[PDB]
Amino acid sequence: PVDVSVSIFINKIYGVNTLEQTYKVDGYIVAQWTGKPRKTPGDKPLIVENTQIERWINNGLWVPALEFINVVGSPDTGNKRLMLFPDGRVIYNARFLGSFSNDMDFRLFPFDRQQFVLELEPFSYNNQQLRFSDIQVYTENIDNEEIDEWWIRGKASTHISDIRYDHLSSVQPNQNEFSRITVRIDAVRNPSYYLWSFILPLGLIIAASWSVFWLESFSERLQTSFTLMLTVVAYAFYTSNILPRLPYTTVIDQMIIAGYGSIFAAILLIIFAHHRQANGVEDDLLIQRCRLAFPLGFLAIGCVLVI
Amino acid sequence: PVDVSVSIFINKIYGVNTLEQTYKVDGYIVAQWTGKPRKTPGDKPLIVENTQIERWINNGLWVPALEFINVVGSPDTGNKRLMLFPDGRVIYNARFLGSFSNDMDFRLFPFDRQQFVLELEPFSYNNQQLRFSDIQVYTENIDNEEIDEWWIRGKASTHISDIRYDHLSSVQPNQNEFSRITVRIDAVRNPSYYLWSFILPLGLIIAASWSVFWLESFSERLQTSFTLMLTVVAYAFYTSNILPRLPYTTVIDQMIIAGYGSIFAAILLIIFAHHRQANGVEDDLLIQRCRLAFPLGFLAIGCVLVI
Amino acid sequence: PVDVSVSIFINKIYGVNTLEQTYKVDGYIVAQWTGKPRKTPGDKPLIVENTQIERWINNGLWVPALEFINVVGSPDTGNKRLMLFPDGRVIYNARFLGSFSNDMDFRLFPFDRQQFVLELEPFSYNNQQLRFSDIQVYTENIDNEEIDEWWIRGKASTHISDIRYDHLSSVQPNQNEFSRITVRIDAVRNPSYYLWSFILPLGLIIAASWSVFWLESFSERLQTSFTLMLTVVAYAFYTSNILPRLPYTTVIDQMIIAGYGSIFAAILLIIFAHHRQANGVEDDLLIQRCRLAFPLGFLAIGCVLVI
Amino acid sequence: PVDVSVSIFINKIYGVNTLEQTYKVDGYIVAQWTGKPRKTPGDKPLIVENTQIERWINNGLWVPALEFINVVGSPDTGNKRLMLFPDGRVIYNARFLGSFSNDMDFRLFPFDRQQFVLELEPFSYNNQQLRFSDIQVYTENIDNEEIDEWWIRGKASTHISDIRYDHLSSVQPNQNEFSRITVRIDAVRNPSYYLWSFILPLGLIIAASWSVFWLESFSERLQTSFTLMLTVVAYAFYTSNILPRLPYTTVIDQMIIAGYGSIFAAILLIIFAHHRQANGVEDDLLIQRCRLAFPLGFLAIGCVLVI
Amino acid sequence: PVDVSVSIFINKIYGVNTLEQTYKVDGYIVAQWTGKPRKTPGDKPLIVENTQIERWINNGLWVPALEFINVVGSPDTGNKRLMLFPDGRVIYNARFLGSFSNDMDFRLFPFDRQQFVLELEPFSYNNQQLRFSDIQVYTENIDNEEIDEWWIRGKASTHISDIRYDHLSSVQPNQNEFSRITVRIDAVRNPSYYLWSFILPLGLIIAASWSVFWLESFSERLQTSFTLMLTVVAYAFYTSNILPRLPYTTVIDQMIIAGYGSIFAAILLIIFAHHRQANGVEDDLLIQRCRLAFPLGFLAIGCVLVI
Ligand SMILES: CCCCCCCC/C=C/CCCCCCCC(=O)O[C@H](COC(=O)CCCCCCCCCCCCCCC)COP(=O)([O-])OCC[N+](C)(C)C
Ligand SMILES: CCCCCCCC/C=C/CCCCCCCC(=O)O[C@H](COC(=O)CCCCCCCCCCCCCCC)COP(=O)([O-])OCC[N+](C)(C)C
Ligand SMILES: CCCCCCCC/C=C/CCCCCCCC(=O)O[C@H](COC(=O)CCCCCCCCCCCCCCC)COP(=O)([O-])OCC[N+](C)(C)C
Ligand SMILES: CCCCCCCC/C=C/CCCCCCCC(=O)O[C@H](COC(=O)CCCCCCCCCCCCCCC)COP(=O)([O-])OCC[N+](C)(C)C
Ligand SMILES: CCCCCCCC/C=C/CCCCCCCC(=O)O[C@H](COC(=O)CCCCCCCCCCCCCCC)COP(=O)([O-])OCC[N+](C)(C)C
Repeated sequence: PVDVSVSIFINKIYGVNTLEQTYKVDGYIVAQWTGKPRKTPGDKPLIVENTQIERWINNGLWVPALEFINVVGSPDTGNKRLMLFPDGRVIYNARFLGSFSNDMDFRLFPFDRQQFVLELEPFSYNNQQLRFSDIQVYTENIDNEEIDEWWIRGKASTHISDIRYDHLSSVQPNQNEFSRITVRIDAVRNPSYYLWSFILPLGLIIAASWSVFWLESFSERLQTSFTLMLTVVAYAFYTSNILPRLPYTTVIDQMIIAGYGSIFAAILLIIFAHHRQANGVEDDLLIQRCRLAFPLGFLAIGCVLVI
Repeated sequence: PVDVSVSIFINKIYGVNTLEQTYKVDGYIVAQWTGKPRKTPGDKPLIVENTQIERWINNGLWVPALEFINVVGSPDTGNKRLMLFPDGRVIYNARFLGSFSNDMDFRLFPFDRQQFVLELEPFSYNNQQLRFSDIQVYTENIDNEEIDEWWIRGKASTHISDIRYDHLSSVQPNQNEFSRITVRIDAVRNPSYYLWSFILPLGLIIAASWSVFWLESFSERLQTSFTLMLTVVAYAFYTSNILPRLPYTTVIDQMIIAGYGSIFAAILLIIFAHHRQANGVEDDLLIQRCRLAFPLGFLAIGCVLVI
Repeated sequence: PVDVSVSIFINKIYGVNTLEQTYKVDGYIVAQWTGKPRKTPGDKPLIVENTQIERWINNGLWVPALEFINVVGSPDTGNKRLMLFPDGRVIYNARFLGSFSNDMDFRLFPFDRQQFVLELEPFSYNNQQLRFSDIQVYTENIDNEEIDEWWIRGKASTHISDIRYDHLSSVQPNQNEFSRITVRIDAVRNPSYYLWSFILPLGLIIAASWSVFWLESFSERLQTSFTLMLTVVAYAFYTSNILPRLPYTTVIDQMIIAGYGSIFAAILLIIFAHHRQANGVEDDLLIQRCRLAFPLGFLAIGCVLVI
Repeated sequence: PVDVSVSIFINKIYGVNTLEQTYKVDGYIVAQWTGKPRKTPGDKPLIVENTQIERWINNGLWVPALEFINVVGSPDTGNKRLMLFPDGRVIYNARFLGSFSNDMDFRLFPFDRQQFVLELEPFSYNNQQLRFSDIQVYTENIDNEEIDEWWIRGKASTHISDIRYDHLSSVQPNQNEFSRITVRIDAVRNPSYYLWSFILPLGLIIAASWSVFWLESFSERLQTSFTLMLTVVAYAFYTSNILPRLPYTTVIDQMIIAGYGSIFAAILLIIFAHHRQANGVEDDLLIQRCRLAFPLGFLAIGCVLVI
Repeated sequence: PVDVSVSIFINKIYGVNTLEQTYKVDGYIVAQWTGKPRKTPGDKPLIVENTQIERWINNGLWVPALEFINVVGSPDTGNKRLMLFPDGRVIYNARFLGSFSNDMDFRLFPFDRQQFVLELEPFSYNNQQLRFSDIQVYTENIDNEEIDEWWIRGKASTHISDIRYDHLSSVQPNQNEFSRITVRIDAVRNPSYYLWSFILPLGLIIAASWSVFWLESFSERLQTSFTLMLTVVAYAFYTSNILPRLPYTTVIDQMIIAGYGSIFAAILLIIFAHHRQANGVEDDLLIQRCRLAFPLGFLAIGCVLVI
């Protein structure tokens, strides 16, 4: 088996798409193996560029096709090259921009914690013909500053395993294990924008909703509650335009439904305080002691729901 | 006729587009047939990569072109390879990302139930020259968890038939049947997001609409009803931005029109209760017993409309 | 001149873009002509695939380039093939996905009636070297059901004409007529969604606008009219987001302006009924008999504008 | 120097992008020059198609590369051909779809007046080796009707000049002038949609804003003014979604700010009329004679700002 | 080492994408080095076009591959050419359209100040085989007028350095320094649109918010404050649709939160002025002297926050 040493340079990770669960990684890949000795011009190593590589492969040079398992489509390969040494050492360096995929969980949306996975595997050669020796990952370009949307936490985590394919038992007996490289990069979201523009004014709106029981009349309370309901609907749409599409409810979504429930509970208490009459003229004040109890009860419900 | 055995691996199904009725499938395809015996280097099977295949076809190798019937455009073929055995067995493995199409019914939108169809057919050879032996479909990567937008229900369903083309009777008599493979994958939508963010607050708004007959005056009722109408219009737009474009009304759309009808019926009852006067000063209370009857009548109408 | 017989199969028509006046057609094209006799392997006809065709053209095979006149850009040609008969008959079958263009009129938007045109012409050969014999169009896949956005009315309409180009008189005297094939497919829009979600609640809002003259006071009337004006602006935006961009006003647009005019006329009548005072205290009731006349006058104006 | 005669056929101009200042032109280009005499099959001129041209250039045929100077990227070249005459006359016809760029001024947005420029230049040959003889432009397909978004005013305007490049003085002395063709097409926007849907209801809203001084009380005036402010904000967003993104304020934008200023001036006059009290109880009517003066003053300010 | 002289012509810089931190540069690149003398046809220099260059490289011509380090993907190379002199001087001219990337800071959004960076480096040759002699940058096409979105301040700034790669110490000892060219272009945003459409009406809305303490009653104050809160939410959404997506709060965002805080502080002062009662009937005027103090305090807070 040929021992291939891979090195992956990550230049930038961006373009996270929550609906399709993809992201875009840009960088280089450097594979290195040892073949037969050869005589190059002089003694210095020989360099083959982008179109010239196909000319050398047609003449019988062995260059394996390394596949990204979780890429969507095909990577946009830029420049690529081969460096052939007279010793017999071959180095294949290429640049990619792919759209990779993973199992991404956005259920805690502003306070999220994802990891970005690249999986690499030979397209055709099992580990009796090509096994990966070692893998170094250089993520020195991606940073941790407040400008960046995602905080990359620590260096990348690497792994080399042997994936077994059970459909090859009919045609390739005893040789169906393929050598796979996995690269994981942990990342934490920047929650500052979503905490200052979305979480806080919704809390202010919900807190200002509770001050309709200071109104003296009853029709004033209902008209004010319906104005607050329109405010909560407008805020729900204001958040739901500027946020990533998801098939489940995030934290912000949980708070919008809490706002709707607060408005409807306020309307129900106003009606029940109005309806407590002997025949239609007897006023009420005992139920309206919830100017300091209903906000606390709703806050306790929310604190239970957070835990 | 040459017997070709196909195997389709489905990696992910995503990107469902309701207006154009498309979806995107990513995966592999493995065709396998038996030709003439040959002498390879050694006795081990020979492998041909991506660009090298065109070199072997020019020298006379028979590789059929398998077409996806319902693909839109042309698939984005990534890596592809041929494995040639000295026995005479040929295996063609290729990776695709296509945008397929089907007859999709979204008339029950959140509680939907679709099926994803892939149809495969030789581009040029009828079943007197190429017929499909058997087909295995491996959908082991696509899952059922709550993160996933679509719940894939059970294994895929396969079929091999003979499609007859009547336009070939002029030039190819008695040979116009083509062998076609059909693959169906049933899927159910994740209705949790649409049931918590769209169905429930609309029900709360419509339920809170009925509490305008507790208001004492008449001008208060009209101003409150118009505020509720603006709330329903804002909610209609809030849903209709965040939802898939369709040429027909879904469930959520049916509920928005029910909300408009509830507002207009409330306005009509307020006017008819106001207008019941002898000359302009006689008040009314008999018609305003619909504080507990009109909500029940509207709920009965909605329950009839669901069934 | 060589007689070429074309057959066009339409698979689906979709993706209508109103601003750029384009649409997307997917399907096949089958051209068939007769050349010189040849000796094929055996007596059976020979098949040439996608890349192999370029090899046969370099050796001197005559394959004309058929151009779509109204395509925008270049079609995304998928698989293509040549079938060469020993008789001398040649059949060229290819698959396309193009973005075609036409002169489209959306001035009656929900109740629209368009036709989709494909124009085909040889790129280089005038009718003294290549004329189109006959053309069959098979639109059997596109349907009429309620799921489909567009109702295709009847079979396609075909035509073969001779287009004359006057700029070729300087370099090609007496030979400047080119043979052109035109294919027209009539289609009617699905108006159900736009009639239930856009036309009807706007009518309900405009009808509920007229019930502000039942209010007793004057400040109540002005505040209520301004609330209705905000409702009409919100509805105008709700429609104008979910509709195709156009450089002219459609029916729905005509109704939005009718709603604005109804609100402004209501405000003008409220002011003129208020202003009819001797010095500032004399009330009015004679002008306020338009609770049953102004709606009828506006409906008559709208009925005149429809006709 | 070789004299090349160009003819440009414009098929359609569409897809104007205001932010990037681009537009899309589709059409043909026909260059024609005279070379060496040759012997073709027979005496009739010979035709070379799309892929065959590269075969003739490798054998030594001189085909210059004509570049569009202001194209963004590279044009989507469709079919192309060469017609070789035995006289020695060569005609190169090709079809393009490019995304061209210009210095576009949208500061008078609905009543705009732009011109579309195509600049053509040889990529490599200066005017001592290739100079453009004459240029005809055929814009017969683009029209003036009310369906069209842009009204093309008159025939195209053409020009042939000699552009001098000062960076070539180091390596190519006395030969750095290149022959450039410029084509200008004047166009006027269709202002009907923007005048009926955007200019007029904003004028109605601003005119209805002035009728808050007919209200008797003071709190009614403030609540009504704030409702009008919300109406103007909603209208500002309704226009600003459905309009082209620009880095400066257009006419419609000028009118939105005029509406905001009218609302704020109305609020200031209501406050100043309220505040004119001896101690807090003295009413006012002298300042409230601006029910017929403040609208006229604002209209005079707007008429000054238009001029 | 071969001395290569680069010249970069910038045609336009556009398409700035704030989320992915990219921009698009269009222009030319002219590299020039000196090789071996050769015999061309005649004595005039020879020109090689777009497809012909690959033919000359296969025969052994040395053309280095110059890479853009910060490009995303691969540039859309249009026309390219080689000019070969009999002296031995080689000139490689090519046209690119790339999507470059940089570390962009939009934290002061309308009053921004960015710089656009292009980095150029040989793909394979270290500075013992290829070092960059000098670099001229011609930005004569990009301007400073008010039509342009970005004001380019002064000429471009150039630099030539030696980047050292530490991963090459294992296979290429003592030769791992690569010659890199950096080009920086400073640019200032056009703040006029954002200052007239976004900053000023928000200031008018916030200033008009302070005039709710002129209202006499208490329920009027609360209803008016909630109407103002809905106005601020609608304005927040109106700005946040028409602005670039960012992971942090800009100036406009800071002002929206200031508006929310002003509304909530106004509500708190109205409640605290209402609540100052002995048992529920004692009115208040001492706290309501903040009709001229609370606006000044909020303005002082904002002026502190600006500094
Ligand atoms: C026997 C004594 C009983 C106690 C009564 C004492 C009264 C004190 C009551 C005080 C009510 C306190 C208000 C807090 C309600 C918040 C609800 C909430 O956030 O959940 C929201 C829905 O909430 C709703 O649907 C609204 C329904 C609220 C009904 C309560 C009104 C009670 C008045 C009756 C008084 C009648 C008086 C009688 C006079 C005749 C959802 O929360 P979420 O987690 O954000 O959603 C995410 C869900 N996923 C996505 C995770 C799946
Ligand atoms: C002889 C006795 C008669 C009984 C009267 C007794 C009163 C009790 C009345 C009570 C009214 C009950 C309110 C429920 C109305 C819901 C309607 C609804 O959802 O359908 C919606 C439209 O609805 C509308 O268009 C609004 C019109 C409503 C008119 C009713 C007012 C009656 C008042 C008169 C009282 C006058 C008093 C006289 C005083 C002088 C559409 O439903 P959808 O399915 O969601 O749409 C989908 C359609 N597709 C897409 C499937 C195609
Ligand atoms: C001498 C007797 C005169 C009769 C008066 C009797 C009163 C009865 C009056 C009754 C008024 C009836 C209301 C109907 C108005 C609808 C207008 C409409 O839709 O056209 C819309 C604009 O409409 C507007 O611009 C609004 C202006 C309306 C002005 C009328 C108020 C009259 C009050 C004065 C009373 C003063 C009382 C005096 C007290 C002192 C546009 O329609 P469209 O087709 O949808 O637009 C598409 C256009 N394209 C795209 C096709 C180009
Ligand atoms: C000594 C006598 C003085 C005369 C007072 C007589 C009163 C009569 C007053 C009558 C006021 C008339 C209202 C018309 C205002 C329109 C403003 C406008 O459109 O410009 C807009 C901004 O406008 C604003 O910013 C709003 C500020 C308006 C302030 C006026 C209130 C005066 C009340 C004080 C009375 C106090 C009474 C005292 C009681 C104690 C911008 O216009 P634009 O062109 O669309 O913007 C585009 C700009 N670019 C893009 C081109 C760059
Ligand atoms: C001991 C004496 C104490 C003094 C009281 C004297 C009263 C005078 C008070 C006057 C209040 C003055 C109003 C100005 C408030 C502006 C706040 C602001 O913009 O910051 C905003 C949040 O603001 C808020 O969250 C709203 C909270 C405001 C609370 C103040 C009400 C005090 C009433 C109590 C009176 C009770 C009376 C007692 C009767 C019983 C955020 O600002 P930003 O920079 O835009 O955000 C960007 C942040 N990043 C992105 C940079 C990170």
